[PDB]
Amino acid sequence: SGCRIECIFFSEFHPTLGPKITYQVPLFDTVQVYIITKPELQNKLITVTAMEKKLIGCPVCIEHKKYSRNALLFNLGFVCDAQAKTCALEPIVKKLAGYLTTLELESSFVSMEESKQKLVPIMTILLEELNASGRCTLPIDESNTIHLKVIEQRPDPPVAQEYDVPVFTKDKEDFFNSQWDLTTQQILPYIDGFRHIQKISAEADVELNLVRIAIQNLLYYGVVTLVSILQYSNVYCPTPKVQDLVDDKSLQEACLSYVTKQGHKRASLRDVFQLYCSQFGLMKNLIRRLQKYPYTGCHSYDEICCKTGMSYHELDERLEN
Amino acid sequence: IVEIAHPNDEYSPLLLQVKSLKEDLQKETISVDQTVTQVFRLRPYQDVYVNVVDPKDVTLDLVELTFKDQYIGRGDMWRLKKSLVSTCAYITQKVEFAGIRAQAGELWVKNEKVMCGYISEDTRVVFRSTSAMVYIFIQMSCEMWDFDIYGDLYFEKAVNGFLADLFTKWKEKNCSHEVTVVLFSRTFYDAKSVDEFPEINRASIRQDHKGRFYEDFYKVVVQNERREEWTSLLVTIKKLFIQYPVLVRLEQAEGFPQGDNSTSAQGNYLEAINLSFNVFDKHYINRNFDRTGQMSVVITPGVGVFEVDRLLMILTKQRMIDNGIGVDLVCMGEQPLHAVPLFKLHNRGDDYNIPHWINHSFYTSKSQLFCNSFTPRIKLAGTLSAPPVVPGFCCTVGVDWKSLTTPACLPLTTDYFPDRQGLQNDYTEGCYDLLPEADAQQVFEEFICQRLMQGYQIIVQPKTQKPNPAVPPPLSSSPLYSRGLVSRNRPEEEDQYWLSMGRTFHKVTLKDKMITVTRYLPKPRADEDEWQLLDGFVRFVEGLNRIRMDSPRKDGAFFMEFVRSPRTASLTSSSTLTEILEAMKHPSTGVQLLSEQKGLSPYCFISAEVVHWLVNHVEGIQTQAMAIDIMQKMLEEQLITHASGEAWRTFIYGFYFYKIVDDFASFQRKWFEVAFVAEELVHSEIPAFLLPWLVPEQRTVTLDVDVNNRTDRLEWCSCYYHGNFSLNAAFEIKLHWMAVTAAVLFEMVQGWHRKATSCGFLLVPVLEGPFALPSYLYGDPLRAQLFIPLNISCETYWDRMHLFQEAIAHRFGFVQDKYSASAFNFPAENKPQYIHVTGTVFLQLPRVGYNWAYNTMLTKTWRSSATGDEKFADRLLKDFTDFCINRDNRLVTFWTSCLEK
Amino acid sequence: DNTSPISVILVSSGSRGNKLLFRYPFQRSQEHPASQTSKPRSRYAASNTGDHADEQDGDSRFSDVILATILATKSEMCGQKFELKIDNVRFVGHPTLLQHALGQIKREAPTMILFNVVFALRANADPSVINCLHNLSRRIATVLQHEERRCQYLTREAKLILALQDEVSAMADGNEGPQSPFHHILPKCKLARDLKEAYDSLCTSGVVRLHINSWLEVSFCIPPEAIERSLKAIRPYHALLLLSDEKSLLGELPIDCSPALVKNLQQLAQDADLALLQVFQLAAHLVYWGKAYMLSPNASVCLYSPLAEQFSHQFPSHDLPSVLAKFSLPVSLSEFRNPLAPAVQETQLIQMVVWMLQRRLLIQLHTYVCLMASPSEEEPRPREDDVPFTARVGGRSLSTPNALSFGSPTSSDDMTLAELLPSGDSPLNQRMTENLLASLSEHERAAILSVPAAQNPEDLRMFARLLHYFRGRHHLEEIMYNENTRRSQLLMLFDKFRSVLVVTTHEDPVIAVFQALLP
Repeated sequence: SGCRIECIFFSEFHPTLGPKITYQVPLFDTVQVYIITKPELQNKLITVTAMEKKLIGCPVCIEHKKYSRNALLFNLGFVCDAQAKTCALEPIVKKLAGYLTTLELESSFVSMEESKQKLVPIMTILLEELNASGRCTLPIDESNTIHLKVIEQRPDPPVAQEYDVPVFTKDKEDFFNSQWDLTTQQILPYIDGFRHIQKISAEADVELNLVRIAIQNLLYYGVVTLVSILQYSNVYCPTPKVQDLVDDKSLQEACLSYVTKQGHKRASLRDVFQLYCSQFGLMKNLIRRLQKYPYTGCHSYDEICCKTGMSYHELDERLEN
Repeated sequence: IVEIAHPNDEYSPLLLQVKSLKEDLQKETISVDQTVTQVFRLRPYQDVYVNVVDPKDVTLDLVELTFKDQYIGRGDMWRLKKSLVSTCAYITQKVEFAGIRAQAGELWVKNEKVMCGYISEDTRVVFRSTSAMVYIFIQMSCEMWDFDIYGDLYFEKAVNGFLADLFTKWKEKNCSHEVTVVLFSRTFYDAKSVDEFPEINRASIRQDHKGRFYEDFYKVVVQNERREEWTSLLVTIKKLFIQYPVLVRLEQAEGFPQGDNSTSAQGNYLEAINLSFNVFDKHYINRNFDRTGQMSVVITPGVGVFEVDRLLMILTKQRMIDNGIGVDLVCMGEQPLHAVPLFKLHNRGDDYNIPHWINHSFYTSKSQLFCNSFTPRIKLAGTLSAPPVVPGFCCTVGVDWKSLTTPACLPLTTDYFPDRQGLQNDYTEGCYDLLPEADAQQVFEEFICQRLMQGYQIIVQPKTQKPNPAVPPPLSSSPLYSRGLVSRNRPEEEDQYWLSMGRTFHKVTLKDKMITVTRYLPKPRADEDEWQLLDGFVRFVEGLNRIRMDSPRKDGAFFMEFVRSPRTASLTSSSTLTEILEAMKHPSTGVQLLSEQKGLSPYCFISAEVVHWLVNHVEGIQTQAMAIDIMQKMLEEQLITHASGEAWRTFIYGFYFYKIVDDFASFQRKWFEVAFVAEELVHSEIPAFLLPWLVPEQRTVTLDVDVNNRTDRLEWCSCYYHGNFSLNAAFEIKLHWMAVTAAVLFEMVQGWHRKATSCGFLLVPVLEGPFALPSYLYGDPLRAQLFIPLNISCETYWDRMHLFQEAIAHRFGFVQDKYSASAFNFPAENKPQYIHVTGTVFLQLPRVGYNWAYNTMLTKTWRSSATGDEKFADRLLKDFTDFCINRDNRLVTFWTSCLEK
Repeated sequence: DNTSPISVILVSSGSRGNKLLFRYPFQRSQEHPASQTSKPRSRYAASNTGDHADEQDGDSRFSDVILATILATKSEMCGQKFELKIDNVRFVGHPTLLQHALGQIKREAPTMILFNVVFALRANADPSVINCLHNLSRRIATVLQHEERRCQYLTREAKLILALQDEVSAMADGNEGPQSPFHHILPKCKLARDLKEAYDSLCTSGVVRLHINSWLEVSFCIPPEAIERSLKAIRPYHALLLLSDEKSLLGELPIDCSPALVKNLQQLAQDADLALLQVFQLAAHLVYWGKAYMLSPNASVCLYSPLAEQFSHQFPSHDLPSVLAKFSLPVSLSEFRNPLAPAVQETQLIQMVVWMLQRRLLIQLHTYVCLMASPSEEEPRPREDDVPFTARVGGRSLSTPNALSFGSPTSSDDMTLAELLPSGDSPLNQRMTENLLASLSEHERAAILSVPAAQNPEDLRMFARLLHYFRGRHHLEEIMYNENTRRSQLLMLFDKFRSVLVVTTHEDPVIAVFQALLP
């Protein structure tokens, strides 16, 4: 799950019959919570999100104001626990504030208590459906069907160079062919081809900064970079094996268990480890091709994934070299 | 000619003006009093000994101005420039030439925006309107219902954000427009079911085996209306977006449906731009008096990719080079990494295509977080070949707000080279010598003879909008149709076109054509004015130039005595056959006879006044025989072959002479309008909104339309006025012209209305769309044809039921809103059409009932306590539906009050 | 960026009655800036008995932030306060009070306050940076009985923030015995990134607060033979001085630390290099192999049963000290822990025995880098000659692209250009000689301490650029740069290409390059 919520509440600085009134859907935010957060809920700085700490976690809050005759000022609040990430709720709260604002501006909704009473099962449905699938398609009025979706907000990307080699970790067939951008459809038949100035001028026929920012967005979703597979060692060969030369190094560095100079001892030290903890492919000249030119099933996933479900070996070669 | 500037020391601004020939400084002034309240205050006297005289050989290469609530033509822009050759230009200047107006703005010189400067003969000009006509379309695809970046939906992003921002900027800059808002989409598998046959097209790839049956759905909101304080349209569009997919889904064919296609799966985009062109091409048929600019905004939530057939693409190219209207924006955000307006050739490596004739822009909301990805994703459960899409520099493109809030008129004077010699084949020249003869219209013979206004060479319009089936979801136009096959046939092959004309005195013009660029050549009236006007009505269509107690006005007297004929409605020994002495001594008392003087009419007396006199003194229906006895000697008109003049309520305008004149054919782009005259009663118009709740046919007058003393040109309009009697029926005047300045004809019609309201009865311009579909010479693709069934629930009986249709028509007359039979002027008058009194409502009378539509040509003026206020038209709609469908006892009492007699 | 734009103090409801801002314009304890001057309460302020600031710069809304946090700061209960307000602002303040009715659990007037010192950033910090600002404000607001108006320690930390991006460390870094890395990894978050309290609680093993700080003191108001055995090779007596200066006196440390601090010149040069930019090497074993004298049967048992269950009974059940007992128990302990450090610690003759038996039987060797010791610590494994050395992370200047003769890009023997015995891995003195030749004396250590910005070019290649730009096949290019060192034309032929760095190319310059090479 993205984030964990537990309680939603409504509040208002209402006139002299009740100074600060609330509606609640459940934590039970008692007298202490409302005393300890009551100065927060009145400000000339409005239509702005603010979240604060508290004993039970973090409340998030937003306000707005209308009906200056016997002035109207109220507040939505949304309270969760602190010690997690809890940073994917904020445009949803600002969007609900916009929903309530436009609903009041064109229907004159909350001028009477009965509308606010009708507004309570709305809170129940939203409090359940945010935790259900994070999306809400609920018609509250004849002119407002509220639409809500939770974004996981995958974090910040690195910088991509152009001497790089990318590998798509997942498989290609998990997606619609019709549903990509067209530059990505012009590159995606050739991704497992290794280096980048090969791939652009070999099939992409695109511009360098364009494909560099496009692959940076791919890294922002689902691809992992590494360095090229120019054959440095040659004497790694003479221990017998089954087909762990071209694919294995890209896989192992995508699993991030070497230093960059794979050299002439790293691979054999890891190879004998994999061997006991279990003709030519033209072994010279993959590099004269390195410019623009005008078991029986393949085994580089099976044993490594059957390991990778565990973690003792991931200790044993995550303190690698 | 001398040139002054006048700031002081240390200042920020610079102020410069001109007047005539300071050399010795002694006689001078501040040239403008209220330039104080224009710009900057100090006391306006003659002497401060500050003011520096300047040579100022420094120019201002581009100037701009705006118009507000006014119609002109670009020939009037040309003469504005010609009177604007050698003069000053300060910011926010109101200026006037020849009766018409302008307000200055946006004057650049090469890097900088300069507040005050001078313009002479080699700059360039840009004319923009804030009084224009805007057609905004909203595409709806399968991605309007999808979430996006920052967490939002494309619908409320697009509508709420973009339309709210644009309407706030319109309200700030205080413009005025005629809007149309069309919502549209497509559906798939609408194959076969009766009453829904005429609406299906077939998508068809010429080798890969896919051809399916599809349809495009339209729905208009507010049709053609100017109104202040918009943005309630946002609320209506929200409600229609909620009720929209059932309005798409549970209709015509409940087999297997698939609505709301993607933009890249299929698409009806370019077709909608094509029908916007097939509205704007017939803009000349009901010309406005206050609106100039034309703007087609298409909003897509797509990406910039569309796929389309080559044929209609080439067709839209050859139609868009004519006039430039189309502007696209995408409310998706996320500008993608390729040449972003582009087309896949949906033909009959796939073939790629880019347009250069379209202004793209992209929206972005107000939220600021960084790595905005340029990609979608969806999880599954389970012989040139020189352009690709990429190598262009598509970095960042904004909104271009100035090209959105001030629509610009067409380019006047652009750059291309002549057609010297060699391969260029066809040539035609015309020399035109006229004669001293003034017993004006002779320019029309060379006008028809030279080009015939793209006469035999054509502009190519094979878009045949024949069918429109509509649904009774809400009152405006909801058609859902197929737009007819393209009747394409290709024009001219392997040939250019060049013309020339000449007046052998001093004037030559040269004329290149695949686009109409002109090369003018210069060396009782003066011939250069006729030459300039000839260049003007070569421009009018398409005109790219190359660069380096009375008042005896004619119609008004007949109009005011025609007013007098209902103003009073609501002797010696007699029977003597001589009657000569009264026939010349009417004026003994104060008898109104205009027997003094006028041009072309020395001895003025009209026969209706004579009938007034000898019905005050002699009897009434024996009048015509003794009037024949009078007419056997004396005369008023030319030669009789008629009755004794014409006795009661009969209509003769000016121009006594027509016998002892050339015409306008219907295929050389005539500007024409229609005005109608209707009878009002105001003491029921107040309870209309108040608390009570429930002998040839034509005659053609080539009027010289001026109340001024110009000595500039000649300027005339051909009225075709129809009328004969007008007891209580409507009275129509066709207005045709292809001639000189518009706003003077506007103020003549303004004087006609302002004389029609007080001292008489009422005048309103009427849209000449009768109840007529597209694929006509008239017609619009946005007219709903609102049917209303006449429920009943009880020889030659069809005439009888037509009569009682007329009887309930004029009874609906009698309640609040009277009727008039608009027996229109082009012949044979197919179905009875009725205009209602002083309002915006029209009927025709043909299974069950009869059909109804609107006037859009009212435009917040033409106003007394009668007109306007669109809710009145809605009230008449609901009132006739209540009086029509056998409601509670109303048609019951109608049957009793009919059968009582 | 790990910055902090705003530090600030305010006033609404200070717990007092006289000599302050309540009735006159602003004035407080030992300070009178009366009659509503330019309001010193925020960061950028030159301070004296009279003080003046600027109020100009916050990139956003300004005074609504100030005049809202005046009361958004305050509460009744004490503790932490984190406030992520909108899109790009986080407020970080953990204040307290001290009000008492003469109970004492100096002072001049009852100048008591619900004080509100707080400093912020924008939305993109790091978690240890967050908790370090937490304990930073915590050590700021202890008691502060230098009871004045003095905000210069606040500006001292403010300039510490803007000037420095990695705050506290040491010139004096020490050792690593057998237990200190996991001894360090027990707390890992106590106080202020501090090797000082780290060594103190390691050595004397008692939590005493001779109050350790960054630069400014705040207030609330044995000779060991294991350690000296781990530091008879490297640097004992500065650490003994540190022991004396944390068991005797406080407030006088950095003026007493830094003044106390062919073969020998390269030795101190490479030890300064290891004090800055060089990494270590170690090794270990594993006893794991599983498929279908003492080679087979114990391995078969290992295939069906973990060894410490079965075989650890038989070595006391038959009373056997020998080579096979050394096969059993120290192999078991080194497999429990896996550096070579216990194999060099626990030795009688085991030193030449562990690698002997390790290469004897078919338990698998591996060589690798020191056990989890990040460069956020001092050092592993004090210096002896029996061990190799490399370097991995450190940024560096350029050798090939700007047309030089002694070419050194990054390849095997990374800088690829008793008589130098002790290290089998030569890139240590490759990197040092490629910094500077070892005959220069002051410039040697000056370049060791001025490779910050590295003689003022800065990095643009790590050898992939060559084959990236042009038609350089790898063995062809080693054919070039194993003999490019001897005439300028052999380097010039591939480095002349500023005539295509006028660029106008947009695909590749390779055709003009291989044409214009040869004659």
